[PDB]
Amino acid sequence: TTSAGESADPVTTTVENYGGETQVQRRHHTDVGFIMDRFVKINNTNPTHVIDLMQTHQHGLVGALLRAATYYFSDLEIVVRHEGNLTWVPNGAPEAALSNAGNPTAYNKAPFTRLALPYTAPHRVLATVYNGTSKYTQLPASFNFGAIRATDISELLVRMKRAELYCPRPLLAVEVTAQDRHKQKIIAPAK
Amino acid sequence: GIVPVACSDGYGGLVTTDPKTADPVYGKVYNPPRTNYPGRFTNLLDVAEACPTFLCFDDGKPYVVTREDEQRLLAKFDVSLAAKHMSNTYLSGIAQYYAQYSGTINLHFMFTGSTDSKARYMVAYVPPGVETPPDTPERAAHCIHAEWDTGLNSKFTFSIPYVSAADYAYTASDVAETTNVQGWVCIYQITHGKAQNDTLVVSVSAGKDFELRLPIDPRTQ
Amino acid sequence: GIVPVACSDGYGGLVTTDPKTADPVYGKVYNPPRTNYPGRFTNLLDVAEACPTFLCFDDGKPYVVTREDEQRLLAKFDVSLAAKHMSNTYLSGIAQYYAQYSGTINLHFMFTGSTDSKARYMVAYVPPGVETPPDTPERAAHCIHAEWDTGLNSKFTFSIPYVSAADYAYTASDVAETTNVQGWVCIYQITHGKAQNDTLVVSVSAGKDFELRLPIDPRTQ
Amino acid sequence: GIVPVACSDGYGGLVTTDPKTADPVYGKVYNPPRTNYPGRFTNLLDVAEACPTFLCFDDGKPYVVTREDEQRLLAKFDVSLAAKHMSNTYLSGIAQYYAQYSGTINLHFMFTGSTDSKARYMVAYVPPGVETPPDTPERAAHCIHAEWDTGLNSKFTFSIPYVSAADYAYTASDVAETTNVQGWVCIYQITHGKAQNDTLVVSVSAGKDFELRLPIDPRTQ
Amino acid sequence: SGNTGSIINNYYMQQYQNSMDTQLNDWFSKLASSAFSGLFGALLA
Amino acid sequence: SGNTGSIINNYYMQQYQNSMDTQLNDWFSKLASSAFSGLFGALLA
Amino acid sequence: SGNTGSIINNYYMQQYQNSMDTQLNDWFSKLASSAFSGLFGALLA
Repeated sequence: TTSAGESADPVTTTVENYGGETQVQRRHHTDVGFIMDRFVKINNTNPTHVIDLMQTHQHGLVGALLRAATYYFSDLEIVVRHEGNLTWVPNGAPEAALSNAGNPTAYNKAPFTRLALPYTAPHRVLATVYNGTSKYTQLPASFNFGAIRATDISELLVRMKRAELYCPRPLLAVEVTAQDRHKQKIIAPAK
Repeated sequence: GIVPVACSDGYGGLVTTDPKTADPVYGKVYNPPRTNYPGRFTNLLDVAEACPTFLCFDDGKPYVVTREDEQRLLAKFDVSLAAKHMSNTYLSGIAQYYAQYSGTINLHFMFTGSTDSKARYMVAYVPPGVETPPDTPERAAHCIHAEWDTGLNSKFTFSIPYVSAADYAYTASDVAETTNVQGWVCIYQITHGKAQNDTLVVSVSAGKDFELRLPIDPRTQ
Repeated sequence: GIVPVACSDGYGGLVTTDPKTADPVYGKVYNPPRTNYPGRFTNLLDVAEACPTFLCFDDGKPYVVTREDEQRLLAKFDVSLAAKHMSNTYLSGIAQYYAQYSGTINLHFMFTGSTDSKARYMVAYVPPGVETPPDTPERAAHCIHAEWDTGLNSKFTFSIPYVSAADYAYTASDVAETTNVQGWVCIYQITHGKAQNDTLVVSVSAGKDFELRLPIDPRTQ
Repeated sequence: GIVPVACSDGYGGLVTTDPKTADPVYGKVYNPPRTNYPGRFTNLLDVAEACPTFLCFDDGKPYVVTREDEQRLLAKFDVSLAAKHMSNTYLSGIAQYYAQYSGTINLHFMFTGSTDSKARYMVAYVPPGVETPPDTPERAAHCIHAEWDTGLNSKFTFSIPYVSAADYAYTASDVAETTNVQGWVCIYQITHGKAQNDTLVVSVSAGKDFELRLPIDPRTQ
Repeated sequence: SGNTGSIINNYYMQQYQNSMDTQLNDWFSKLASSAFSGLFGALLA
Repeated sequence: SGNTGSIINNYYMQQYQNSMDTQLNDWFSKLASSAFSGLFGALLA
Repeated sequence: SGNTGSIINNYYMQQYQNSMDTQLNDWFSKLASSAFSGLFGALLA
């Protein structure tokens, strides 16, 4: 296969160029709505928290995959381990509103509290990188899914449902220092 | 009389990838419209197929320069999505989060020389089983190889095949064992005419039947 | 053999806005009849649409008086359901319990002068982006404005539009940041004839497509 | 109102052979193809029927040698899948993991002599009830027996029947009680001609209607 | 049926879950829906 | 379906309960079922 | 319906389980599916 490289058009040459044969492929595991739908921990936990999907670690599966798309949209599911009652407020409620029971308040059960939250932001799609400011780095204050408050949150896990991603961005892997390739332990039967 | 049940043991605990859904608390929310929003992708491998990305040769340059020597081995890298030359590509960026792979991997070579310089290159796929990779085209010509000249069309696409015993192969070099389970690839330079400094840019992308299988996340936090 | 179940973890706890219903204890109660009881409303926004309510200008008067000056800016207030001029209206009374809004807001100006006095007023909607709001009609005439005279029909209705980037907008000024995200509204007085003390009453109500979205309660107890 | 249940007592605990299945955690995994893989078996008893295996006579030899004597009892072993002569066979290897059995058991006798030697053998199935097993063919000839010569076809198959009171019988000798509940089997040598050292190999396999019933595992770990 | 999100019918009958109304009209919707709109007088568009 | 005694279908789909086989033969039954039987030669019953 | 393996329909309605989209297109699939393939120029097989 030969082409004009500077045209930047895609070229996908297969094996049949030299006698081979392309086989069937099944790409379920690299689907967006599937690969993004699993719980990931949030390591910024406080008495009060603003659920922002950009607090996920920039190297975990869901986190680092989310940082590889410019725009995204998804409903949420949270798992909180708290002491006391858990109060939630949507995107835009004053902070004081986190202190009343009229808002969605879950009374604690023994193990933990597992809730499902809808997408409440006013923007049609959120963003992971924002070029500019919003006052008359950091994203604007309106890129979040609400806020939760309890006496003390111990663990918070988030899950993106119905994920939709737009406009991909560079995604990196761990650099190899001096080796010819990266070498690490792989699970192997004992003895 | 009421329905008797048996609360089983071992069931119910939270599995962070369970396939069931929670209980709602807040209903009747309508989203703003996003019909026909531009630039959506639904499968990572489509993005990896449509957008090639550069490799990382010595000193972190994506190009190999024509060499004046009697040794005409431009470069050599393992066929492993963890290799050192592929450490910056998007393809490896995805594959680091998956356990096994299968399929062909495309390499795109683009010449960047001036109009008054010519060259003729050759790429060969050396499968595993040889102790020392070949160092000259007369010897590596027996593998599966391809040759190309430089002219009007400046690009060339070579499909590194998937030839291995097990139908799927790992995406991480196991241990201090050497001699990668999948063979190397050697890009040679047959000859050149009046191309002293002009380069060759190399990029890599997915194939028509590439596939990643099992999701993990090995990156330490 | 009996039906095995798996008592899940994290489910079941009381969510004060859960969509399920309890278990009864006391049955067969018949209520007294209330067919066609007068004065029922089923949506707060219908009430807000059908009944205008007054604003709160300086010193807590719902009217602006004609001024004898060379400055002809009668009043100016932010388009925000938390503004100081709207602190007493029913519309803000509802909107304080909701997170976001969208739609047009109607203003009703009613003249209360004697038959022997005339005036000609103008209202303009200054969108955000200007540092200092205009102080004269020659300058604010470039916005979306409306002018009206005084005669037999003494009322005038102006529909403050919803023009903003995000499809929904907050109902609370965020922080000590100034220059409200939605623009101001300026009610000017072009000229007047023999109306020294006679007033103009201003009221505000909902529009044909106003909508409040997310319920909260921020009032401290 | 929600469905009331009654969490029963005594139900739910894990029974290591329960017939119900767990909850998945990891989905959408496709296996590599193994259509028409060679050498599959689906029932242990088919394997035991199609492949005879040798017994273990004195000193651990699978053959009985022709003896020069006036006593012509070559061998004698109990019909019990735990017997000493059957300790190495595949059939007993299966039956040690089962509680009861029923059906016929086939014995295959193969002559291994030179062309210039002849012999004539007899096998008889002595049921239980006799105090001392017979020691001569004139006496054991009254049981169910079979005789065979040596010629072109060198094999002979004898189907030890299942004749017992209870429809099923144990596969383990109970206690220090002797005189096995199922009778013995005696392989005699009627006469021989010029076969001084030549042997007879004996093997055993399952029958057309053999059946094992209840799974256990008595092997101590 | 405001703020109820169960697909299955209630387990208890309509007589026990809540009270039952007897017999023998939404006003403000009628008021706000008949609101005058458009313009008044002449028009020079 | 060896050692499964639930009448109702599984609650989770066939894709999540177990792996799914792909394509592109019981030997020992064929061997043991074609075993020679009866007698050989002549017979005087 | 990515990563959901329940056979029965959800117990809560579509209005309460998640948000509801409103209206008034997969690009990269269209890009990668129209990728040039085969060869260019002549061929001597």
